Amino acid sequence: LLDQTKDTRITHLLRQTNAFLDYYNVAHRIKEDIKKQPSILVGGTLKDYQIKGLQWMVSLFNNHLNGILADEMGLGKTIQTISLLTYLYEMKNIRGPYLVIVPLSTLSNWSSEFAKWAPTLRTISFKGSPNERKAKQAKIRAGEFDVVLTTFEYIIKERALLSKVKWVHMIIDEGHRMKNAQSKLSLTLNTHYHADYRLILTGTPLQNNLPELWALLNFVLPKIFNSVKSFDEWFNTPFDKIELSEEETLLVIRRLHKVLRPFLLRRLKKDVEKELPDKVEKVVKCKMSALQQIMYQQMLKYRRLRGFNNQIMQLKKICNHPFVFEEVEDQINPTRETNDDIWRVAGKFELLDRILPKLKATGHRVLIFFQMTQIMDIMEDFLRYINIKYLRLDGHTKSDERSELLRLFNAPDSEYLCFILSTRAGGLGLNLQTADTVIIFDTDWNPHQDLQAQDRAHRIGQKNEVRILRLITTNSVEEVILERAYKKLDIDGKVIQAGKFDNKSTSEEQEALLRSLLDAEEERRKKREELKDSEINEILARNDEEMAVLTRMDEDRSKKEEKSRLLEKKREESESAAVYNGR
Amino acid sequence: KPHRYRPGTVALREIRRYQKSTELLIRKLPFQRLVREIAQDFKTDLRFQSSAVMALQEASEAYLVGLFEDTNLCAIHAKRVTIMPKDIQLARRIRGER
Amino acid sequence: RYRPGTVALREIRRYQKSTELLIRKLPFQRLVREIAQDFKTDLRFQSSAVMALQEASEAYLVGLFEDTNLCAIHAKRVTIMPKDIQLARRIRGER
Amino acid sequence: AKAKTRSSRAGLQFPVGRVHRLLRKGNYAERVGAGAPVYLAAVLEYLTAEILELAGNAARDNKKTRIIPRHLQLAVRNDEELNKLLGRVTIAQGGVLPNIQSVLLPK
Amino acid sequence: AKAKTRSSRAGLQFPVGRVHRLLRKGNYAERVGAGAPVYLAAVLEYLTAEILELAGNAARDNKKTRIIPRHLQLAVRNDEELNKLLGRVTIAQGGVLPNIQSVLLPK
Amino acid sequence: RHRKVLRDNIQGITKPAIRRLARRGGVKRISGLIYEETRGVLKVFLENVIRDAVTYTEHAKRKTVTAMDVVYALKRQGRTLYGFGG
Amino acid sequence: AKRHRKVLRDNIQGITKPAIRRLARRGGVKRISGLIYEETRGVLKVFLENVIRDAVTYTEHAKRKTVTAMDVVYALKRQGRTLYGFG
Amino acid sequence: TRKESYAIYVYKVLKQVHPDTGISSKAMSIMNSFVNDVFERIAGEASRLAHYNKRSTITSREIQTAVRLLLPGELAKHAVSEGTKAVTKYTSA
Amino acid sequence: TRKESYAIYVYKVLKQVHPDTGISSKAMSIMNSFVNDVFERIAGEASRLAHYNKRSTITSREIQTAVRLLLPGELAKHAVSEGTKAVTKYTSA
DNA sequence: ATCGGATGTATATATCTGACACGTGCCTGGAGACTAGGGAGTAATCCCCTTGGCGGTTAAAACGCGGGGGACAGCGCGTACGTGCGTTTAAGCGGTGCTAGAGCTGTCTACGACCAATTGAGCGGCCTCGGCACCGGGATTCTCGA
DNA sequence: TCGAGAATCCCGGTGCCGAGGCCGCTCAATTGGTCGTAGACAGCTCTAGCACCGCTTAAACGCACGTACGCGCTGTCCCCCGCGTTTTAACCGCCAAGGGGATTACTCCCTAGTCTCCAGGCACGTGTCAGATATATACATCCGAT
Repeated sequence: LLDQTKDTRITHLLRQTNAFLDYYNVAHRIKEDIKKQPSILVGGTLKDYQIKGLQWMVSLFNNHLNGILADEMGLGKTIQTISLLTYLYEMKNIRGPYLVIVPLSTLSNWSSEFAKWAPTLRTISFKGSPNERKAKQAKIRAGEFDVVLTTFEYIIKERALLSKVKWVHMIIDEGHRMKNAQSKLSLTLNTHYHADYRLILTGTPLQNNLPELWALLNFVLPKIFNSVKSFDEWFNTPFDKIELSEEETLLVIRRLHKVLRPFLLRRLKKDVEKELPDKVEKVVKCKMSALQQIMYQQMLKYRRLRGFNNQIMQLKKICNHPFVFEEVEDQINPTRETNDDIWRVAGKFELLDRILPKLKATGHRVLIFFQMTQIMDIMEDFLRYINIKYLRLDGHTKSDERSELLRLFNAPDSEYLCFILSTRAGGLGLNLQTADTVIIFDTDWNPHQDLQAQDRAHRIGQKNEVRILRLITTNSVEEVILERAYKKLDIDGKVIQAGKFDNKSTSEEQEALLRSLLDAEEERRKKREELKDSEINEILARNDEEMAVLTRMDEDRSKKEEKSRLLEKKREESESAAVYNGR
Repeated sequence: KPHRYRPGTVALREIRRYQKSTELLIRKLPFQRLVREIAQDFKTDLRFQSSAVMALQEASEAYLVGLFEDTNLCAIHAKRVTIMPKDIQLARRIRGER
Repeated sequence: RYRPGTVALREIRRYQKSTELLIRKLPFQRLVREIAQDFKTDLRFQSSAVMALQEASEAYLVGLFEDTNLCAIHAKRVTIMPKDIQLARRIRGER
Repeated sequence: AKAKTRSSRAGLQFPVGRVHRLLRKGNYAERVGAGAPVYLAAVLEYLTAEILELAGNAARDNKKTRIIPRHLQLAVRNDEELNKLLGRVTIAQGGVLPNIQSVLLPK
Repeated sequence: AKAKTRSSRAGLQFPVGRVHRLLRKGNYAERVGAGAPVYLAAVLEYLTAEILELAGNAARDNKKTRIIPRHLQLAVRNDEELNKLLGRVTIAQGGVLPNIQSVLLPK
Repeated sequence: RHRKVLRDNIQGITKPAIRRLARRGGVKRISGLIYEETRGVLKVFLENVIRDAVTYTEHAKRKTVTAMDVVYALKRQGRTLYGFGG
Repeated sequence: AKRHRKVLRDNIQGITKPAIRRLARRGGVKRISGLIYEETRGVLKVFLENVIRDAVTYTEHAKRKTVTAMDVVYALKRQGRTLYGFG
Repeated sequence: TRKESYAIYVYKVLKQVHPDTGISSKAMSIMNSFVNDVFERIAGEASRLAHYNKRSTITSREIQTAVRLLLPGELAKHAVSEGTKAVTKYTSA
Repeated sequence: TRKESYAIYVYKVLKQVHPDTGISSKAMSIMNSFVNDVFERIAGEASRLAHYNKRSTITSREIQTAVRLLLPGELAKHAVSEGTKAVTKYTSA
């Protein structure tokens, strides 16, 4: 059936693609396959799957094919790229002027890799005020160079000057920022014109929404935007799932990745380098105060009675933590100083009262991630309220403050268990293994976020266990979204499960992915389906010692028994503070 | 020896500049945050097309320009080359805002 | 003889304390008609209407004084001077 | 049928009939909803009540059983709100509020 | 029958039809005499001619084939009559006429 | 048998009168030059009023100028008086 | 301390001393006394305070949460400040 | 020939305010001019609204809006209060 | 949905004045607002007259009167001249 | 601060006069009773733009800090100006006649309203390409110490 | 004062985008009927401006004259501008759904509108007290003199 439509597109529209100068047969036709590492390769050696996918892309562009790479971080995609380019100058002898573009964050280290590898051939970078620019602008206007490296800023700016010159190959990095259609990169390339070849990268490919595949892929070939509008029909319907997108798109869509097997490489560190010790994964529940519920119920009304722009405002603030507008506390406590009821108000707090102490008693270092970093504000002083050793960082902490603080908490002896973060902003790329423990107050709100929140710790070199620790309160929207993007947690592993056979490029993969898949959904509908911290005490053992001594933390809070758990009423501020929340 | 122009020479040279130039001279945001901040006080939570706000920034900036030039006259008529609040509140006092 | 200006004040009390139009009827009129000559000749004027004009005028002046008064005050001079007037009108924009 | 005036039915002193009539002749909208004339008429009545009370008080200041325009000028110019309202209009036989600039007062 | 536009029949650029229409909707009088709309439309046309000519000249001052509001502000504020007319209204993107008080000029 | 072109009732406007005015206006002591200036302004003001009230009677096509046309003219400039109707 | 941010910049500080200065300059005051800045703010305030209300007023009867450039246009007009360029 | 005014009404209002007080004719006249003035402003404004929101009719509502425009502070407050309340009581019948 | 304006007319007038000159959009907008302004004033005034002299209709005559009001000096002179003359020529047919 | 006065200003005692308030009569103008109608209501979709944090970039705000000159007050003369005081015209009055001109009224007639049928000017959208922004190199001029 | 310092401009060559020019297609302009009528108008009745004289006293005028406010120069000192320095936040590219505003569609409750008629109110008289106004006086506010 529709596989034959696929085939037609394959042969003919491929012919048109190569004019623009399965697929697997016809896409791989042009034969250059080299398992060597090239000559000038210096200062380290591949993990030679790197040779394999290397060679794969080699054939791509020898097949006259651009590419898109899904590879996991820590595999030195950097090198792979580099050595590739070196090869182009090198055995290909092409010496083509090649554009490389990265986020400003890492460009330092990328330069560093030119150092460790190919000072043998030039680079050109850009940053640092007009002067350096106009200088090296003369350099490229001089035309002499080997590599030209930059970030997106001066792409925007000098892009006219850049576009002046013709181009052979063109590299694009963190290419999932191409995620968005009108993110100016693409169209500014239309004006900027183009290089005969191109490449896109991603650490993690993105939402199964999949314009994700489109903007990228369409941008790889004209065939891909027109055909992938016919696949605007197809993928508009890409997901009666068992009647369409489950039983069938095994065939249809999992064979659309079988379509994309010539078009993609992905790899798995813990399959190859396989140094991940473990991560042990949990989510739990909490109560929310009568304010945070009963009033929040009345403040559901107040969501419609600001109290407005509900989701991020109402739902997430209140359903997270209190006095976001502070009349809560102040009206209640004018002294505004830390006190009892800060632990009481949102169950996450009193929880922290029930866990963080044991963390200390178990001495295990914690990194956490947040949104609207203001919540973490409470955290500081909440911690102060016991006076606990901690650090904090947010998206607003400055660059070298960041690098510094990294080193600081990274002190092997650092008295800080708690170094607390903003998810995407503070996180960026990092590996901090001086912390053995991870905790989460918030949704994924797309997975890759808290996937970073996973990949800070147990990325290569953290061999201690990993408790993945989530707070979703009973009868809350974080439940809702939780299983929304957590659907995506079965959705990512699903079409991206197709990515998970195509990674290795072999079908036996997808054959494990059969019940990986269907078993996953089994779990998903086990969700068709209130915690006393006793049980938690019994789940927190990374050894049985932890059990004993923490149960004796409960000797302590046992015999000295600690007030009500939640804020539960007061009642004058019910009506009055209700109407002041009724705005 | 350093190069410093006689006092006020700068000021004049600007006045040439500004009179010779069109655009709104007040930063967009602060003006806005102010505006919304004000509108809070009547009925909350009101979307504002950028255009409308632009208009307000017109009416304001122009309005000021007037108020200066007059208050300028006032101080002149006091034989003082620098304005002082009494001069303002005088000027508004004549336009009757007071 | 009373000290200078004492008279002036005592009047200002008087006038503020009293209603009526302070400008002689006729001269005002002869002026008015004299003016209207210049547009279309020969126009009967009910006394009433003219009365109105004398209102609008006299009041109008009273305003213009009090302001010009302020102006000179702000110049720290207790006696008005033409520059002060033309200043005041200049602010009301008549100029 | 038994007729009676709406103003009576509003218990108010302004003939909403007359008012409404004026409205239509006024070419304001091609049509008139029956609430407007009432509402307005009342408004007027309130206003008049205000100004009257204030002035008449001012008459009592001299204890003059009858009110004169002088009174009107005085009361109106005294109030902040009204004098704000009427500042662009003159009262006939106005006079001006007792007013003195400090600097001109002797020691 | 052969129709043609009155504005053509006036040899003028403003659609007296449209004008008249606006008039009636404007609730001005219950009725409209046919001379008014013509007469007015012409008036407008004259006005526009004035302001345009003056401004466009001011553009030629910098020899700018296109007219910008700055020009408008300049020309209008320059003329006595117009600036008298429009003094109560601001032009967008106005700027202000080159203006200096004598006393502030150096020797 | 009378049309008599009048002469300088502006000069007819008496110094003492203007004085009285400023007195009600509150001014205490007065410069000489003021008289001429004030007279002139008073004039031009009048001109702007009369021209329009006339204009009314013009279109009214009548020999006489009501208090009304005065009033309409005044408001029509933005100055309003009460008590005379309208 | 930190978590309590209640200590913060008042606005109308958002109107910048240099800006105000610049406008006085385009209007042509050459030497400026300091205090004017202060007072200047106050004046501007009243302005908005009168206008925006009335502007909202029309959006008031609009029964539509948004205030477009109209209510500006009009309300200004109802001050006799009527403006051009926007329609 | 008659020429209608509000005078008698004004008078009765005084009888509802300072019932013992007299009024000169001229005063009465002033009151009349005052009233019809205010009336002018109001009708104008309401009319304006009707035009802008493009309705063919004027109700109490528009009126109220205009009132909120013109009469500041206590005027708005007490006033609009009274207009509304009168509308109510009357419209009961 | 269309929103009508005078723009094209303005443009053609320029072609009858400085036919070689361009115009920015924003300028054009200003012109529009200007026009409908003036129009407002005029219509208001004429309407006023119709009210005072108590006629149920507006002709050119009232218009002219109002024109003589607003536009001083050369404006009145040349202008009213043009209005009249246009009325003439057209009204020939 | 008195010495004392001399005058500003409200009180005491009639009363006179004028508009103001009470009684009138009819009238047209507001109220009711009834039908009628699009103008708004009410709601349907559609969809463009609206509110939450982040990475990086610059230009401008913040601020420091001379000296220079402008407020700024002080003060010593003067001349125009406040004033009273005896001169001095004229408005104001009021009263008398004067009519032209306001003001009101029957009439009809051309003219506007209205509509129906007709349509091509104006509008919405779609290229594009010369005016224009910019520039930076270089050409001059304004400033302030000699 | 010339000088060179700093400023500004000038221009030739510099991408770029709204001004404009093009082209379908409607609805709003126009035609030609009609009818109702408002205003022209032409005729009239009587008020209110308007001229003129006698008369009155106020009020304006000239001035005679002190003097007190304006004006000009000096020394002060204080804070503003200029400029350099160093910070920080507008400012723009982004992530991340909800909604309100826009539009159009189909139903009555409201309105105007007609006619009838009964009174509420206005024009219009007429008694009658408010108070304006004139005499007769005493402490309250200036003004030398102590």
